[PDB]
Amino acid sequence: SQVSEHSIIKDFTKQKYPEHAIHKVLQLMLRRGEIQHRMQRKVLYRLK
Amino acid sequence: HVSALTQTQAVEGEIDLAKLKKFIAYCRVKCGPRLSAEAAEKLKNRYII
Amino acid sequence: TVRQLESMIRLSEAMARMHCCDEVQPKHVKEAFRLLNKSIIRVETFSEYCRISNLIVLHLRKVEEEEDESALKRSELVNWYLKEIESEIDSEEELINKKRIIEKVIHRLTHYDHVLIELTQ
Amino acid sequence: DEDVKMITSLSKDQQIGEKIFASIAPSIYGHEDIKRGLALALFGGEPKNPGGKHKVRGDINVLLCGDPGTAKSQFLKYIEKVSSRAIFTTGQGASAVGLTAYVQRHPVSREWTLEAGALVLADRGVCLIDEFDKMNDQDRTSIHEAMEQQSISISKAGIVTSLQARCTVIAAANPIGGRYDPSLTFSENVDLTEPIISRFDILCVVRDTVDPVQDEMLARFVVGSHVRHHPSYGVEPLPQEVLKKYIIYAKERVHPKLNQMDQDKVAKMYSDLRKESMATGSIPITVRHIESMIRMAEAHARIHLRDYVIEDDVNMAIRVMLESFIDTQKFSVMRSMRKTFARYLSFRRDNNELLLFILKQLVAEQVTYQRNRFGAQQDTIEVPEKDLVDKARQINIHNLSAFYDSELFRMNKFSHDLKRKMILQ
Ligand SMILES: Nc1ncnc2c1ncn2[C@@H]1O[C@H](COP(=O)(O)OP(=O)(O)OP(=O)(O)O)[C@@H](O)[C@H]1O
Ligand SMILES: [Mg+2]
Repeated sequence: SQVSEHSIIKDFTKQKYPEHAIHKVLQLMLRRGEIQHRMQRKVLYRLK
Repeated sequence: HVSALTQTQAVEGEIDLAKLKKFIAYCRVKCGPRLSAEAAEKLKNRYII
Repeated sequence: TVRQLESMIRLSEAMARMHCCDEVQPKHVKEAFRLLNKSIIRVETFSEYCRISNLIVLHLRKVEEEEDESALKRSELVNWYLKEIESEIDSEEELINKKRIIEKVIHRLTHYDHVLIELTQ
Repeated sequence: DEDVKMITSLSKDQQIGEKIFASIAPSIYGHEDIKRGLALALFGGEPKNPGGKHKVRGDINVLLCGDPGTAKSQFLKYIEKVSSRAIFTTGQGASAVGLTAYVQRHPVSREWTLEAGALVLADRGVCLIDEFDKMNDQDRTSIHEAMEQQSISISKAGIVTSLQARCTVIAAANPIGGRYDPSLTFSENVDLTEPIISRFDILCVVRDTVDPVQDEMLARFVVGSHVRHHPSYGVEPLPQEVLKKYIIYAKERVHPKLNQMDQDKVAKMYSDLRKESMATGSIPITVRHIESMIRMAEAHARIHLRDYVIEDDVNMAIRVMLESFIDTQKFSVMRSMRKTFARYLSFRRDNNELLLFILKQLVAEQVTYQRNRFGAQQDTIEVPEKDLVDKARQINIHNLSAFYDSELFRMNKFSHDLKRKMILQ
């Protein structure tokens, strides 16, 4: 399934977590390969 | 890269390599220190913590 | 590779030496080509499945690359493949059999081979 | 005396660099990028050591990885022929010259000698290693020590020495499975380790792919060479002896100076490269690459006999380093980086070559579709002009008449028909 990065940012900032941590986590997941970008980088999807 | 061609004076107060080498050898050969009890107790407390 | 080309030239020279002719002529070239092909043996295990998978991959990747817009779904892919075949199937029985076959092949590709990815609505 | 004047006159020519690039390896077809890189490798750079503390080498190492039949060894043979001091060795075994120093009684002269490895013998020279993957443990250890420390230590038979190994390393190798895999990184395709790969400034990948026109031309050259030797872009390459004299003169009397570098552009480009490398999420760039760029820049300034570095050499080194860095990435990352960095990679490029690449990609797609569906190829290949125009617009190119009239269009036996607005091959 797909999730928009803006949705994740909003959800975690409402929890008052820093945005840099979320960005780093997304980058690490990209390195591992679980997260992939769609045709537009606004929405990501999950692989394994 | 630019300054390597002209002057080996990057920092004002660098110790010359020969001087630094000789000074290190001098200090190593000359004397040898040991701790103090007042500092020793503080070190013990910090290590336990 | 190019080593096969050099081997072909050597075999042509060998044929010319055998027949004592003074030049390499197309008969020797044809014979060397024939022998080198007959020496090569094809692996036996399938071709139709691979061809269908390659066609599906080509279509999906062309869709992805040509547009920054939205893409199609599984039903759209099946309908597109059937529309393309339309000129190749003459009866309804063959059409429905091929539809079942392609649906099973697509399921195998998406779930077993993991080549194609599936997403929810 | 007059040779120096001839060298200066050749330097006065504005296109000496392209002449030198095309002068390398007359007997090998294609692989122009490899020849361009070998040009910088041969000409070299300049070591720098502020005081006796920070040593930075000027030798540009080259690594080649190729599928069988790509003629990797012929490049090494040519380099050995041209180079004034070049040593050749193979890692498979039974080499005429070893890769490790040892003390022994020579079989012929019957004398007690210290025979240093090929690395020591090539002081201020070139060392060539064939079959790089087949090397055993000792050879790998010695190569790592000689590349990272630039000195070889010996402790054998009561002899303790350190010897200088200021040499340039050029190596050739084959992939692990026997064929290069575009879906895997360079490190995953090669038996070597990451620390060894990190030493090399330039990495080249030679992948074999079935192109009918290129295969036809290569076969034509091979058969022509065989027939000739029976017992019974560049305007003109320089003579080999003239090239040798130019190389010697440039090495002896050319010392380019970096007193005109532009730090702002370099810093901005480095920041952007690191940013997008982290955005993709694999193999980020590091400062080392910049150093290589500078060295390559120096090499370019040594080609034109320039005593000072200008922006042209910097941009060419940028292009070379970016190509080397991108080519080692896997499919998706490589494609994204190539699309995003099209600004820098297009320095002194040819638009006609890019259009030819687009046409070849479209032709390959059509041929693959035909082979998969029909089960066999058709007698003709055709492609609409509209797709080519659209892709050129995507690359910001709006006119193609010069491409139609270009020699590259005719060389690949393409034709354009206005009666149908089509391209035929
Ligand atoms: N572009 C080319 N121009 C001329 N000859 C070529 C070219 N490509 C391949 N060859 C020829 O192909 C043959 C293959 O042998 P070669 O030693 O050059 O291979 P190699 O690439 O070193 O292979 P290996 O990976 O097995 O070590 C040689 O005779 C070489 O002349
Ligand atoms: Mg070889």
